[PDB]
Amino acid sequence: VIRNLIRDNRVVYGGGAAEISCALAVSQEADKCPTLEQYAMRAFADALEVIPMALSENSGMNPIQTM
Amino acid sequence: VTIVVRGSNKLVIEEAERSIHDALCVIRCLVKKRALIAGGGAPEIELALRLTEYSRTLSGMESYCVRAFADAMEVIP
Repeated sequence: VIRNLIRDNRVVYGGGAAEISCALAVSQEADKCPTLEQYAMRAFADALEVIPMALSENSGMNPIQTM
Repeated sequence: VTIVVRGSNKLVIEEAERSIHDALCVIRCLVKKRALIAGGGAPEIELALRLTEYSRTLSGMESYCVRAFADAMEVIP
């Protein structure tokens, strides 16, 4: 942690905030992919949400409603 | 009103009345809803495309339930 903090001061907010923000960008940019990879780009967004969806499940909360 | 029809064979007159029904049916659709739309499954794609954008604004379980409604329309085209 401290090694990466010193090597790069830039950091992002954990708790699944980054995975949810990345999923929204990938979902919007997937529309700009005129080829069969469009279905794969959408799948990358839903797959990114499993990390935050897993933290909600392990905490004893509804994963999808919290997602 | 009433329509008189003539034709050589039974099939020649049969398809004439079958076609008049579809003509009357499609015309009936325009009377109730004076509008037209494209075919080829294009309504299902615009429906599936904008519903996915509509689900992003929704909250709760309706997001995945509406996204699944959008993906289901893609079976037609």
